[PDB]
Amino acid sequence: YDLLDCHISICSPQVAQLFTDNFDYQTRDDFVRGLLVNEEILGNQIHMHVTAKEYGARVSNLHMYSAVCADVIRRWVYPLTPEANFTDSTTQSCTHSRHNIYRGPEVSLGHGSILEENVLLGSGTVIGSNCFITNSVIGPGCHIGDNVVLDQTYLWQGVRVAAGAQIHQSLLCDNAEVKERVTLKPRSVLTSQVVVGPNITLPEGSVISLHPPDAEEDEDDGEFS
Amino acid sequence: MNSQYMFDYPAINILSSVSYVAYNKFHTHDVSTYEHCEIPLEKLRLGFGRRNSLADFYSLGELPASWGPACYFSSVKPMMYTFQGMASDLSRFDLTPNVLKALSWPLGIPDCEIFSICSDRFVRGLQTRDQLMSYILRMGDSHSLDECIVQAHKKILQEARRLGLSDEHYNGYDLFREIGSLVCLRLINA
Amino acid sequence: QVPTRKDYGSKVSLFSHLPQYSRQNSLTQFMSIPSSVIHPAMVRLGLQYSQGLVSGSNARCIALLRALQQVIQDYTTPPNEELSRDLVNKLKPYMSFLTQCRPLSASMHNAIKFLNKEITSVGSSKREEEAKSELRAAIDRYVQEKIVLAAQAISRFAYQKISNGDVILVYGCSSLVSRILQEAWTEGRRFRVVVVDSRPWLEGRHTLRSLVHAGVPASYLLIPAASYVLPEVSKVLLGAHALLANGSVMSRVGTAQLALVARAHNVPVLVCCETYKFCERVQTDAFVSNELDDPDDLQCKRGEHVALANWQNHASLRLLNLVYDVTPPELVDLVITELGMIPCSSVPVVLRVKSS
Amino acid sequence: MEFQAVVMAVLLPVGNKPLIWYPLNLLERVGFEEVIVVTTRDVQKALCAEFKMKMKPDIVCIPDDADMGTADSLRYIYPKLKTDVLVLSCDLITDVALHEVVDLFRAYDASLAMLMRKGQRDFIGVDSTGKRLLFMANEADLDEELVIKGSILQKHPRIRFHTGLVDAHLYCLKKYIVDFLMENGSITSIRSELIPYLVRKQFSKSLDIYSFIKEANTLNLAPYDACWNACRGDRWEDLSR
Amino acid sequence: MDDKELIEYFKSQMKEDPDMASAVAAIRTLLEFLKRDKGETIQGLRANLTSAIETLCGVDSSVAVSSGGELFLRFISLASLEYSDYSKCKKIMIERGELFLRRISLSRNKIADLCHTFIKDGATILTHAYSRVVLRVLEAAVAAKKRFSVYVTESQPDLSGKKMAKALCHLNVPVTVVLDAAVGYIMEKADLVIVGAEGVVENGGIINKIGTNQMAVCAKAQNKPFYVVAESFKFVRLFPLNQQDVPDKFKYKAEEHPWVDYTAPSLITLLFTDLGVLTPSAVSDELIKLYL
Repeated sequence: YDLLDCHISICSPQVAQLFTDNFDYQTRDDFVRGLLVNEEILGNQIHMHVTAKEYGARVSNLHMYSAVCADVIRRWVYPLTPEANFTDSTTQSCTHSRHNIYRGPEVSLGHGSILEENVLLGSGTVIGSNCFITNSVIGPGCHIGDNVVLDQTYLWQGVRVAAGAQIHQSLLCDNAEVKERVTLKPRSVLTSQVVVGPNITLPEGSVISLHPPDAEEDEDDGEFS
Repeated sequence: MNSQYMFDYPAINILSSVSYVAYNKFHTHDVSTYEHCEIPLEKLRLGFGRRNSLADFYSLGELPASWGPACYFSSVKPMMYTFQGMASDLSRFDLTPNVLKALSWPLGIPDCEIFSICSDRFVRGLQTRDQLMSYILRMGDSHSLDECIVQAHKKILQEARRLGLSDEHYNGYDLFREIGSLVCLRLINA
Repeated sequence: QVPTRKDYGSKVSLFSHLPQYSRQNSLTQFMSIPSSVIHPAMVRLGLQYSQGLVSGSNARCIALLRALQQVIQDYTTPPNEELSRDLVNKLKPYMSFLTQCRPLSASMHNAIKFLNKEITSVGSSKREEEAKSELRAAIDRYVQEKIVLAAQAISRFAYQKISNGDVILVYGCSSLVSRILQEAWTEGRRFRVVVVDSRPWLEGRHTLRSLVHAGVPASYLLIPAASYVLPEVSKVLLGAHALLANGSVMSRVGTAQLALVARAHNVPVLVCCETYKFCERVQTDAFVSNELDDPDDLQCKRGEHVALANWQNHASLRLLNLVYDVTPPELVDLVITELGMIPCSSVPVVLRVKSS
Repeated sequence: MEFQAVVMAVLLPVGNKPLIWYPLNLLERVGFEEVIVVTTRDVQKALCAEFKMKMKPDIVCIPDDADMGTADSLRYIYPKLKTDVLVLSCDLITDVALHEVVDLFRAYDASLAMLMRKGQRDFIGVDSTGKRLLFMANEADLDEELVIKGSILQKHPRIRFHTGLVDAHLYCLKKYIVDFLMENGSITSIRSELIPYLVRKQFSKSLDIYSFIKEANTLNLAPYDACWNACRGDRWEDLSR
Repeated sequence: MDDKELIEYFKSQMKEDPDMASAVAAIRTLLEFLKRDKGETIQGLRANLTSAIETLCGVDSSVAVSSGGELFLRFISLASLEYSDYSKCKKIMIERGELFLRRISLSRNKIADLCHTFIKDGATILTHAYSRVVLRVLEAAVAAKKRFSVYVTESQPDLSGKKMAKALCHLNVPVTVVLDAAVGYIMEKADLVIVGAEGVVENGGIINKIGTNQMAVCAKAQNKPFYVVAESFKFVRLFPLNQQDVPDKFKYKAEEHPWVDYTAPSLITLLFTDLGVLTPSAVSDELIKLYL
């Protein structure tokens, strides 16, 4: 029970043949269970390889996404590192400092702001005054106001945040915007340019988007309808 | 360790009476003095300064080393309590409608020990300490003397708010004077 | 009588005089199951020592005192004999066997000396049950005042030094340090903690499990990287296994390294220890008096090969597993005891005042 | 004194030398000056008289009733119990250094220590270190699926299972186990119900159970084939003794 | 008796005898206040005494005042230890206070009659600021007909060094005033550096004038002897870990200009108190013995 499914498999063309014969099979788990219930006919023993010195995971939801981001920022998947720039792109050039403070080019940290630990800043970002950012990731080209508190959040490219906001454990998709005197509860989600109106505090489970039905709430200038 | 040295230890037995015993050695916690009574600050912390409004101290988790008439340099900025005359006059009464429920407070069962305490013929010597702490021990709901002091002051402040007595006039410099004044005003109110 | 544990593996020439046993070799293989030497309060404690079930010095002292309480309770006087001397003469083999299982520490030495003094102080006219009850009561009072109240007083003292927004460095699994930090965090102090661990015991993880369970922000790293983290460290706090009359500190192997590098980085050093742990004996190095654990713990599996697998087949090769070392007094700035906050040079003074 | 050797018999002095002599000798191989044996009464409550013709160091014999299991025998013999016990069986031919098993009872202060051997129907499951058993069941009470609780896997995420292992019916047991046996008459046999009850009760100041695995010898089982194998191996076993 | 009257009593006691130490005047003020209190309970004594202690500490932020107050309160506890009755207690308080005052009065001469034996003829003396104890021991050394050179720093915040230079020229002693930044340049020509102490911390380090620490470090670099003189009542149960750890109530009120520095015992050769010549461990021993 101590294993973790890395979703990595070594397969033989026999796997393809079994899939093209057994029509009902749809996923890997279905194939494994069907082979393990159809034992005597086409025995086809399945083998396992367990590793304990290297990292491997498969993101499938926001929980796994946050866990994997935290592990990656903390150099758990070395040599893969935000400052390693394994994809040779100019934007993702980074410098590594104490407490895993990753800084890109042209960050322009504001006076009085504090980067505590495990923080990555995209290139072109702007940070206000007396900001407190911890265990978070800020995409390139963002803009943050003064006295903003960010904890375990994730901001993609182009996100704009007004001064005085408090953000914890939420996710803000690209080109999103937040107005003043707004507090986000943990596990909140902002998607695809949704702007949250001033003077509102969203509840714990708060997923919003432009599309009306799927998102729990849809809006562009507020949270009350 | 000069702050930790205490002469008399108020042993606690649990209506909710204390007993002072000869314990002349350095204590494990800071000890404050009020009306010659020693309170071990096991739950609180020693505080300095001559700031008035004793509530200003335990609001920060602190308690003054010494205060009250027993201290010539009391750190609570003493005041007058110009309501004790009727308390002294009624002190000669006994435990005997609306009057009974008026003095049912503080314990909830009517009593008259406070007026004996607040009597004119009350010299606050050594022998007078014990019951006072026991009295305070009956006030609060705790097992530490400092916590009982804090809870009693909370009760005093909230009843003063209830009857509108301008708490800036009630700094808690003398607790028994506050108790007597409030009880007398409640009796005269009805 | 009890046999002698066989030394396992060759030893370094400089450490030829010290014993070195193996965890696989247990002395109980040559002893009766219904223990006939004396009642088996011996064997339980001896096995838990040899197999390393209990590691903390305070834990070792408490376990030894509980076992010896059982010894006293089960003990009965022989006819035509005096308890005050027969008890000690019978107890000496317990100490011999326990030393055979694993060498004793300063705390247990002090406990044995204190209990021997208590037994000697017992008169020859008092009755058996009264003597046993008073011995048990004395053991209980010793445990209380020398561990629990001492720890509480030391925590109260240490609460003063711990300032807001600072970084405190600890080392190894020490109950006193963990309790001090937990109580300090309870009183509203806000700070970080940096944990330094060392092979092969890796017991530092223990205190890490405590720190997260107390909600204290923490960091973890091995000993060699300490020189990398000290510049951002504001205070170093170390538990001690013993204090000597010369002011030196006998502790786990890495303590002296941390003290030296902290001095080289201009960082104050704190040593927290209880008065009962003070030992009158003195030494200037870790060679004269130490303990060599099982060298087989040094083997590690890197990749798919263990380099030290067949180390016995190389005649020239030698392995040492030190468990103790001596920190010189001049690198120590504090000793925090129930008596207060003292310098190292004042260690003998305590030994003078507590002796009478 | 804290171990009181106890011998169960519900046997027959078959073989070159009496069967009951073989385990009892082991007791005198390591101390155990005194030993308690319980005989059968369904056939005749006088086998103790026949056994009294041996030459062991010291023997104590106690008769029983006609129908009484091992747990029932312990229930009868409890008034003679004052400390931890070491229950054995007459049918057991082994050369085990007993000091290993009691070590599990000694070092870890376990509530139960047992001896288990690689046989050459009942499933057992120990942890990775192979000392503390965590699960045990029999196919009699299992229909088709073997059930494991979530909590045990939370505390122990790696369980090693053994199937063909054979018990030696040797157990170091604590006194409060005997007291609990006193408290409840629903228990009739140790192996059948008592041990699995404790194993399950380990997971509701807790219960520690340990088993030592051996690779040398089994007990002379009820089948005559086991008796023949024991007779064949007895010469080699007694060559050292 | 009121706090104001205490303040003028303390100030008058200071002004009448400029040679009196601050702690001596504070102890005299405390004894006089105890003499006229009309209290009845020992606890009432303790509360009033400690409150007056903070009052005087506010009046004068010197470490000596706080040390004297702590010593006074410990003396109160010691006197009350074995006197259940209060009147006998009070009389013993008064008589032991008289003895204590006369002994601390003679303490300076006791230190002088012992310290002067270390002044080698023809040697060089280095001193930091205007300390009365070092002046007294230099007077004693001169009385023994010894010849020596003296260098004194200027103590930039308040030029007490020039005042000491004047007081030494009054005794016909070769003295030279040197800048506070030239100590190293002078450290080569020195033979032994004697300095007074504002206060003594647990392990033997000294609380003193702000420039002391650098001089001690430089002297240790050149391996020159470094002697510190102080009285018994200047002992205190404080223990800084570095210069930052010193309480702010002693640094200031006596950009940023602290009046106080701490010197570690490792840079101190010997201490000269009325008890005798002491190693730094002896101070910790005395403090431990005093508090049980």
